[PDB]
Amino acid sequence: DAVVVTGYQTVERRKLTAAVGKLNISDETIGAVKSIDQALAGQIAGLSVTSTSGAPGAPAKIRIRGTSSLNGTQDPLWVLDGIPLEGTDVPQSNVLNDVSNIQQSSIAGLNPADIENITVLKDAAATAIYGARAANGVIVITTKKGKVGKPVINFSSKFTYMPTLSTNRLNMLNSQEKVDLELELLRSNFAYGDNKGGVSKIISGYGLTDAYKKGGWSALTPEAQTDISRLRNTETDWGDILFRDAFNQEYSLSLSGGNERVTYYTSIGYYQENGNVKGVGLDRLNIVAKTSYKVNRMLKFGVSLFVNRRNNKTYLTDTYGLVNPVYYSRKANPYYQPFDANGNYVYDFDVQNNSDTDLGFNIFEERKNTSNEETINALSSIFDAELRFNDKLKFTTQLGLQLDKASKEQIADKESFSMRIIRKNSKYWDSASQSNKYFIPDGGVHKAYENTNSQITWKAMGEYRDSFNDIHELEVMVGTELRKTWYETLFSAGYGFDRQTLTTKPVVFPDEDRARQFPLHQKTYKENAYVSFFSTASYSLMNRYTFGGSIRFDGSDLFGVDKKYRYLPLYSVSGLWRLSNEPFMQGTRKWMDNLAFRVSYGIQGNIDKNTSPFLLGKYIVDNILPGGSEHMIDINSAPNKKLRWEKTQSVNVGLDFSVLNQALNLSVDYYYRKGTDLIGKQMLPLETGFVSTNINWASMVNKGVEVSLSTRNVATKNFSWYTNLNFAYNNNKVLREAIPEAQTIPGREGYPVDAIFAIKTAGLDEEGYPLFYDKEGKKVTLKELYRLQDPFGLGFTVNSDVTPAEERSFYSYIGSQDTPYTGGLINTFSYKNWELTANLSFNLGGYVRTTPSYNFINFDRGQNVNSDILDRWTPENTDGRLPALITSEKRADEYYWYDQKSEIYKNLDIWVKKLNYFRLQNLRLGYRLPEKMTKSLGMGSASVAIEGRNLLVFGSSYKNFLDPESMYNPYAPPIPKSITFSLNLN
Amino acid sequence: DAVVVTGYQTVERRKLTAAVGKLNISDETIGAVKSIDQALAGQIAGLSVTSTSGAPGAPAKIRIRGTSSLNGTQDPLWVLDGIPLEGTDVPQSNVLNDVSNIQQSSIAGLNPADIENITVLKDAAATAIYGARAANGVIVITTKKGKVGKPVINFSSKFTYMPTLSTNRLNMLNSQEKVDLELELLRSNFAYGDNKGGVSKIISGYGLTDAYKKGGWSALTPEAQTDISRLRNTETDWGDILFRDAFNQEYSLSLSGGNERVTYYTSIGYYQENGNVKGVGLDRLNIVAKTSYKVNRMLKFGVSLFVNRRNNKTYLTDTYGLVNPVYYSRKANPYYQPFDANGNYVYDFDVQNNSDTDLGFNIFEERKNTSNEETINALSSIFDAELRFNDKLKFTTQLGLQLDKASKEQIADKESFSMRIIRKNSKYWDSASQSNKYFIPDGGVHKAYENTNSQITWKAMGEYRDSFNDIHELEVMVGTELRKTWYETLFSAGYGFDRQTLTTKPVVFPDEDRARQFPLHQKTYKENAYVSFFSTASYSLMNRYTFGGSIRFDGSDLFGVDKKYRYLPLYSVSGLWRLSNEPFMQGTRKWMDNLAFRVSYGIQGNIDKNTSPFLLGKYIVDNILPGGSEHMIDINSAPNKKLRWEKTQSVNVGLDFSVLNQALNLSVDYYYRKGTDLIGKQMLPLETGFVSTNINWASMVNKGVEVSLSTRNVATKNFSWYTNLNFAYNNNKVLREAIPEAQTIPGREGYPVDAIFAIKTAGLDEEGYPLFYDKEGKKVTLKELYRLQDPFGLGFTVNSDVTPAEERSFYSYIGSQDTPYTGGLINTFSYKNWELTANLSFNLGGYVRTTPSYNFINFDRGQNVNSDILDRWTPENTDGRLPALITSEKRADEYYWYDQKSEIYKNLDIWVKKLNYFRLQNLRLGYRLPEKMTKSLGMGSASVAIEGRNLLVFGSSYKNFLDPESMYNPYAPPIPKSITFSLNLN
Amino acid sequence: MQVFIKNRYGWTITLEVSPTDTVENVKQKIQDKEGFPPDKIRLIYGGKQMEDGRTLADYNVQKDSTILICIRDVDC
Repeated sequence: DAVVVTGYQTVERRKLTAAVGKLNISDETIGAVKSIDQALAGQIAGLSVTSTSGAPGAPAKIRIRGTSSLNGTQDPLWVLDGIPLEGTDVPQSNVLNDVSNIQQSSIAGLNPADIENITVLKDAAATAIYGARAANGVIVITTKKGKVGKPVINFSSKFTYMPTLSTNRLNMLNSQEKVDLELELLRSNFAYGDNKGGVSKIISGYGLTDAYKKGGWSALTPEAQTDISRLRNTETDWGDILFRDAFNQEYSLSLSGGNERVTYYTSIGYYQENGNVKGVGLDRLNIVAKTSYKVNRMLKFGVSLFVNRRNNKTYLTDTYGLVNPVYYSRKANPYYQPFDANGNYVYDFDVQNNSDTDLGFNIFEERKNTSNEETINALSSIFDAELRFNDKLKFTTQLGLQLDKASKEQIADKESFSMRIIRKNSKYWDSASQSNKYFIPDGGVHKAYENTNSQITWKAMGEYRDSFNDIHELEVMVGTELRKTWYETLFSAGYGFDRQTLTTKPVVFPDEDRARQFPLHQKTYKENAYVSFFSTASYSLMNRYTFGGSIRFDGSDLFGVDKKYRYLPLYSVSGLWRLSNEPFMQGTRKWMDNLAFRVSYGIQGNIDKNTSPFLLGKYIVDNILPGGSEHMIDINSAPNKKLRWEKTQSVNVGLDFSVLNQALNLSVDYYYRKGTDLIGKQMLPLETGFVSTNINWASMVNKGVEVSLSTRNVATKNFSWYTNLNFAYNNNKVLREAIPEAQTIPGREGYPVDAIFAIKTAGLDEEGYPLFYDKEGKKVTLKELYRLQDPFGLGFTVNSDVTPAEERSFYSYIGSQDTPYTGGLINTFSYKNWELTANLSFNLGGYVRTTPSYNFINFDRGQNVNSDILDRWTPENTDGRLPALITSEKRADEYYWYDQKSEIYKNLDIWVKKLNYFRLQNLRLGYRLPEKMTKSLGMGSASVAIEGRNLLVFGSSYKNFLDPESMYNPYAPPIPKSITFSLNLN
Repeated sequence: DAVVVTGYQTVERRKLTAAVGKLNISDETIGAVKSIDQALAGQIAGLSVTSTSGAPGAPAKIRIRGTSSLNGTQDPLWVLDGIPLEGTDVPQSNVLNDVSNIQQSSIAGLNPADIENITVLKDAAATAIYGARAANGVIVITTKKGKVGKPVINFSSKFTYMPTLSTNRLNMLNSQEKVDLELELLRSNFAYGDNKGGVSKIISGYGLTDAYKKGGWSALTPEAQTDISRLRNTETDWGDILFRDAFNQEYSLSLSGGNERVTYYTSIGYYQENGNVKGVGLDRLNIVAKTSYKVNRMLKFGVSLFVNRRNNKTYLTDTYGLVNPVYYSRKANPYYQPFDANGNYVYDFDVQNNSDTDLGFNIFEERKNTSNEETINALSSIFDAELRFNDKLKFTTQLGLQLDKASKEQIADKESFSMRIIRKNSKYWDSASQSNKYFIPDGGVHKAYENTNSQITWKAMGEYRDSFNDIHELEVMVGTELRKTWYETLFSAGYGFDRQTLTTKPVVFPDEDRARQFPLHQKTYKENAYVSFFSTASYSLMNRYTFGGSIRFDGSDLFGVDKKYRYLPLYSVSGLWRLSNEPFMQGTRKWMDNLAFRVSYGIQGNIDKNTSPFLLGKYIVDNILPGGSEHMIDINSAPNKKLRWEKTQSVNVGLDFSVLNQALNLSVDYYYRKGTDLIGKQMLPLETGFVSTNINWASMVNKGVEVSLSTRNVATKNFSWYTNLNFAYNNNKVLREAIPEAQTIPGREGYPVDAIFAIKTAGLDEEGYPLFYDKEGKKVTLKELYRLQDPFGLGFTVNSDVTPAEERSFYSYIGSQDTPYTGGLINTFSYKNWELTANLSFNLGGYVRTTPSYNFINFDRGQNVNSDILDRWTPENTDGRLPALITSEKRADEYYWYDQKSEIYKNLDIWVKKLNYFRLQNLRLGYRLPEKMTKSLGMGSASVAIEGRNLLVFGSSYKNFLDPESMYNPYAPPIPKSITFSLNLN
Repeated sequence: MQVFIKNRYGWTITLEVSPTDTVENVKQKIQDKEGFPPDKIRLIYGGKQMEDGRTLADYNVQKDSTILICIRDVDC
């Protein structure tokens, strides 16, 4: 439009000196999304949106101009109606199974049907007014408002069909080749687990496990052959047992309006979204109530209330995801039928990644006996008052209260695998009985989580706007902001739980460590306060030269009390020059509407909220003389009085260029943002009192180009065609970071945050082992590469003189997990009443380290495996490209070096694959009913639409995986395709 | 007031055949209260409001036309804009130390400034539309809404001063006479508490215990004499280090308005209130957002949203109130100073109601080491839709969502009396070492409570209103209602808790029995659903004869499945005859404008939510045969397929009489309500399989009269005087009830539900023992009354042949706890811009069993006493009227009969006091600023007011107590006095 | 729900018991509180010695009620 909302001011486009990306929100633009963090994929240049999981409610990882921190906050800041939101951060862990239980951001509570615009502030000139919350970018949510006039009511109803998850892309073995592989492994000497499997049990139950190894198929009795044939002929569809098609619903009723003194808006919205995995679902019901009154010609008071309630139902899994249905679709044996002839349960004892079959797993039994249900109650209230003291001087105050309360309840009955693992992990050595017992009572477990995230914000800013001599314009704002946040969590667990009786049983922990291993009651409390004083100035001359600036002094309890760093400015200096308005360039005005050059410089800031400036210690009992119990304190973390925000120096050079009556618009931005004082672990000098600690010392850099081109290809009375191309390249690079001396993989210094270092392989030798490269470029083995020595000759007694600093030279840099080139292409056609929008997105130039399809030392034959195990090296198939299943018979030294260092096989370059995928994010065809037909129905307007989401994904090949965004984490569902039919009435 | 709202429909006053009490909520009527339940005291006839406690947020016990149930619901039903409210039930118990930790009703979450009027439905004609929730009466809350016109902006600010609590009414002994009493007891041979008290400890510390007992004052060494004299001259103020004066502050901003199609209302309020006890406080933030849109000339859709957040902070006490500061001011020694010369803590070891000195208590240590906090987040959304199908036909639908989440956190540090008493209570007998140990660890305790109360209501009704021949008027409504309620509670306790470190310690319970008195994880879930179909009819003829009727079929999962009781109707019939409209009365219209006689009959019901219609059992592992271990179920609660609502058949006759143009309004109402099928424990025949069960058998009756007089005494251009007198007499009588055969207290049959039975005493005999009356009326002792026999002669081996049936004849009926005579008198004066409002409320006819000032056997002299112990009988003071402190040496059998039967002394008639009090509930003087000054300030209106709450209470004597309502429970603070200054701006 | 236990010398303690608790359980709670073998404890309420198999509700043990305790071979 003609104005930009930055969360503090409203800046005219002709006086905009900053990089700002706008996105108008409607059905014709973003589609039928249910969360607004998922509608930004490919719509704004420089804003890269990636999906962490495919389950409903899963937060999206968003990066604006790349990663701006190492160990601090990396997610953007979401501002709702001028009040920043809390709980929007995406929790990032190591365990791949944590995506099963990832918490939803508060952004999932805001209905996209109640939002008009999304404004993304990208550079220093736009973000520096946010102080120490600006290094990661800011996304400003402008919610819909009542329009002065007759009341307007909207009733949108969307019905979505989600197709079933097809595992044909998983490339898994059926019963035939699985049984053949098991038989060939039983013949061979590969005996890591030979009790596991289906063929192994059948053969060994008749005492033929030794006869088969010597004679083969003929050495088996027909009693043992008919069973194996039955195994071969038994086929089970695990994409039908585990996955489902879904019918999702969504309804929204929005009534608004206003008159010369009061503008009102009300909205209700309820949606039900199912997951592709059976038993997974998510409901959201929300209410929005806005009303703004004009008390006098000066005073104006408004109240906005957003109330939200979400309900999530999902499956219970272990800590390490042996149960996870998405991953269990890769482990379930093709010939294993969950039910027997009489309908009784049949248990899967091969579910553990260890060589122990005692805990059985049945998917139906777990679904019946387990539950993971969460309920989220959220509230956001904004009271904004404004006093127009003068035509030029205005004052504004704003109070924002946010409260999110999540109550989680995980129940696992006694007859379920999730309880079996708990009881097994409760194994302890009874000293008085010389045996092993279990201290967890016989019964179910009920775990309860209560998380509360509160925030109160108060802003007060005074704005002055004056114009002198009709060529000078001055805009000055001064304001302050107090913001306090609380995060309180409670966890409670009760063992021996009975689902109906609601009764638990006492637990007797042998030690305190075992009591910490099974916590029964945990409390967590975090509280922070922030005081900020900010100001902004802008001077426009002759409608041609705009000079802008901002400053912000931030203080918090998360910073040190040193007077040297206590209140240091976070500023920005900007500049705009409209070349099109120049008298010497007025000749080229019959075809050029705009040419503006804008530059910006400034310092942003980041807060690492997991670091404290206080002396965190622990109480111990000890003494310095015989007798007496002195209570001593051992320092856990060093007190850092110079703790402060992570500085980021940004330089942005922009260019706007519009021609032929908005026929062609171009916005180019080149940015260079160098980050310093990033909070990270440094190896301190020994005179500091500590070997190492977390201080402000690291460094970083991002730099690249954002290109946003919008075109009106066809402009005809009936047919119109528009194109919107957004492109962004980011060159991330870590400049100064520290790694442990014991670390053997190279550090990221000089490479992106998600750098992938892999051991380049030249193939296989004549015995199927991987072949490596030495410094001279010749093919060597592991024994030559690591210089393995075995003096004792026992095999498992190998050692190497290769230092970690030298082992870091074996790895080579492949790429980065985060794709440098991101963006999208949106094509809009309008033919009479028909409107077709095709939004496609691209993330090109990435790499992903995939889990090996099989382990060549630890291959578990009791679980299914990908179809590339058949392309491994075999004595009967010497043309295989993947490593053979090795044993300790041939080369004990190399085998045991591979065994005791599991990262060599995982870090081979053959498991790292390219990541270049284009995705058809949206394809929506809508029809607007003729005006006469709507008038006959009494509606101001009406419309229908058929929409396809995630229908097409192409680009680089993603073999053995269901999605290119699902190549890293096997425990997260893929992004589901959907077909939505929507009806809108007025 | 031409209409009456009943929560389902609007009834014209000229067609109102029911008993309805309406109170217009305003500053000039209710004053500056903060909860509606506290504003109804004396303002409605037949509605009795009693303060359960004086603490902030304490719910008020409300009774409409007496108590309508024995063991079921006894509180009225609150209706907010047609949607009934949940959580408005007062859970009272016999525990005197339970009101300190009392649940807050959801009514406390509604701002009285957002409420237009309160409608109380009293008889069957008004309540029978509520079905099985009508036996206790209904209170209908109508909230404010926007009036069509310019926005109305009302800002209110109230500043309240609460005077400090003065213990001068407690009449406690000071240091001098308490030390005198302790010395007197040490001289005597009083058996109880010889080790307690400062004098006894000082004297025994020097070893002069027997020396003192033999020689008096002169037998003590100078050091002991100086110590005791120091004790006498030491004075401690326990009313200023336990209580305080407070400055509370309330703010409210109500913005409203509307126009020809949309009407809007908004309000934000915030109050902070402090208790008279130090460290007790309660704040509330309330938001209201309502908007009603007129979609068409037929459809009309409205959304109301009430959001509430309350925060309560208070003290942690023992389960039986050994710490309570309100009771401690009644218990702390006058010469005990909690701080010594060095500022260290001095512990009071006499806080236990035992002979034990083990546990010490310091009030400052408890205050800084313990905390009891709570946060309540409440939400109430009401979506209503109306469709005007025809000029006579209308269809209304309504959906109400209510959600109340209360999170309580009780923390007790290691060095506090709460943790000390918990650890002491955790003492067990370890048989391995044959010694007494403690299983609760060393540290604090953190207890977390999370109670969620949710409700969904959906009503759908249709009204048809027609007029025939201009003299017949018919109104027929038919509708249905589906309601569902959930109540979930979670409790989690952690021992060994460190407040700073948030770390707990494991607990090893000796067995499962000791794990239930110290629970670590408890979960409760209760879900109920109700389906109701209702209808009303009304027929008005010649504008003088109105006939009304109401039917309601109610069903729930709390009722039995039996078909004969499945859906019985809850109905009502009613008739109104307006004599003033009769032609033969046409000559009396010059001085009378209303004479109406109304008659009503009906059947109401009540729901008991504790009883269940299901067989409730428990699991045991007993055996029938050797080696035949089995899992079998023991029945705990018998199934009752005939469970049903408690019937209450009611008749009512009322009279309305208005004369001299609303100069004199009189409303008389006589009612008789006989409730049968009440749920209670009946001693069943043994042929039913059970000795006793809770079934629908009991019965009671409430009969009485209500009078509402409203006069306009003076009507002048300047001066005006209005008077409003409400009176209500109620007679309660339990007609059928079962008492245990071993109970010695008389049953309540033929007496109110709360009868007080006391043993009448004739005074004291020559030895100070109380004297009793036998059947013949001659003064006898306890030996003659109980026919005590001592066969062994040991003194404590006393037995009596008096059967419990004979023992019940010793007691006599005194009165009832609730006063039969209730009401109030409100006088409103207006002179120029000045207004005054004097609201008085009387409760007459009650009795209360006060706790005895001292026990003649169990007198603890380590704690302070009333001044009436000096009125006891002693050898020197033979004229005392209170019983002497008796010993076992003089009459062993009587002493050891009074000992093991401690109810005889407590149930004497000398501890029962009358209850007849008039309380000045409100004295408000207002002043409306002149229009000229307000216009000069740019305001439509402005007003100030000075308000006095509970400034004066008189009536029957309440000696040794702080308030006539504090004569029963000594653990609850009295109703505080308040002086409020209110400023209102428009 | 608590009760008081008094000896013949006036020394009292407070025991938190349940109405559905057998007198043997009450004596075990007494042993837990103070060191006293349950087989050597006589409990008197209403003048009648309490049986080791009967519950407290049968004797009508109300709230805040006093029970005399006397140890065998000690004083009774």
